[PDB]
Amino acid sequence: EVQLVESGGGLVKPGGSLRLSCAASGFTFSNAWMSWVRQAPGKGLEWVGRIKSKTDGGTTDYAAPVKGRFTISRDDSKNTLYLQMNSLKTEDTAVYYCARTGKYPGEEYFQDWGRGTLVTVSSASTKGPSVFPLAPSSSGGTAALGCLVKDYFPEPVTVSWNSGALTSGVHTFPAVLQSSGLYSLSSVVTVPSSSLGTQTYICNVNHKPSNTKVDKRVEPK
Amino acid sequence: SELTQDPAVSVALGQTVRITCQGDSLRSYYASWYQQKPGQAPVLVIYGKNNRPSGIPDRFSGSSSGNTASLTITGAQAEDEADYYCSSRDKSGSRLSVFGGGTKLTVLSQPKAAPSVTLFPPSSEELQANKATLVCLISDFYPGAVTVAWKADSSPVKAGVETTTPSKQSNNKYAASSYLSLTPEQWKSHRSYSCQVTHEGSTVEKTVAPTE
Repeated sequence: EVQLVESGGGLVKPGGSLRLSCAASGFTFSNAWMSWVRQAPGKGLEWVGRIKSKTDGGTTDYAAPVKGRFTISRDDSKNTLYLQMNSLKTEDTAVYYCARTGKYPGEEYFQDWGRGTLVTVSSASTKGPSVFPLAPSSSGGTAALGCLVKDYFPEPVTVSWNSGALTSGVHTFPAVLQSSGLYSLSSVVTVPSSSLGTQTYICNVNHKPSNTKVDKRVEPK
Repeated sequence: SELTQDPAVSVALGQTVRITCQGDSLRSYYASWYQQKPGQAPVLVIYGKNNRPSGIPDRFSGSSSGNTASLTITGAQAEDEADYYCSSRDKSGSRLSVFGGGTKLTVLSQPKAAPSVTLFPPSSEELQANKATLVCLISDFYPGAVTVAWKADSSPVKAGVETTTPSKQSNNKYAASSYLSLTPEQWKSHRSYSCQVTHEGSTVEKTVAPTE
């Protein structure tokens, strides 16, 4: 019955600003301490900051990496918590969670969490991928080959092999957002070593945002 | 990271498992514990000491000793597979909060499987674009937890490293990727480069050289 719903996440450039909102119900909002917590894709939770209730002074505390750049505030008349994000950095890319915070010196704990809203920080605009082969050469009866898809924006890239005819042993990895604000990923397939002289292996890389399709035939060194 | 946790533990169905958090602030404060399943937000499991919120079953329990705090799950169930995080203050008297690095708890549902590792040197084509990426691809392992370490000339290197968190393959095992970005000059100046993958306490190494 406690409900917390974050909104406002989007793509923003370094140095820019973005305002997140957390709308709440099912608890007495005016008496709750409220925190923000963030999570970079595939990584751990990181506390951002917390605002106390009006009765307890309404004061804020912040984690070192965001102190002086983000502002937490609340509007009890709207049951809403805010995160004003200024002077954004690429390292701020993350899902941002709102959390009702219990207390009892004494530590704080995060009683209820919202769904989260995603903030992506990059200076990039649409950029097509560069595709490079990951060639096999001298694992027993099998060999791994693949394609490296470098420095594209925005997500997503999709990859198939032999126009979809090859699926067994294929894995396309999640993308990595680099400090440059561009994405890269790889796709690999494991095949019998004896097929490398019988079968052709082509990775088909699609980047719809840039209207690009790249076919790369991968051959042994 | 004032609070430290082991990256991964596994447990068989019905058995007991303990996840431990360590840090100086735990000498003063209890740790709270959070469960997070893939694609979901966290949920509070333990707060104070051994207070379980409504909806959290009794088989989750908290304890503490010295500068450590522990979450114990007795009679593990499949629904307990998740990442678990501890939280407390960063130090005594602080007004700030911090999280441990998280522990991936696997509830064993398939055989333990050692990773296959392939290390690709930079392609000649990428070097022509004035870039050099070593690509360490890791596949077919379970549980889905690994640590990746890079070496240059048999010594550690961890600048220019990016590693993806393991995710599921079509055959339901796990795969991960790790990249070491170099300049062409860095690549051709060293004798060897190695990708070391540790899984279930065992380590495998693959090595490449800018020659041959």
